[PDB]
Amino acid sequence: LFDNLEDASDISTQEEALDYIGRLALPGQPKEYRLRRAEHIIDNNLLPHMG
Repeated sequence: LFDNLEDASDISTQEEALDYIGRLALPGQPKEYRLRRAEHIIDNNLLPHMG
């Protein structure tokens, strides 16, 4: 895991990853909408059988 860590965990800090997600989701500066879109997506798409 040290590998994966070294390639991405070194480049991406915290909470910015969410930005990269809502990023790919919504192309066009929406700060609010980007973050809330990504947040919406994590909860409503990722293993929704878990919550």
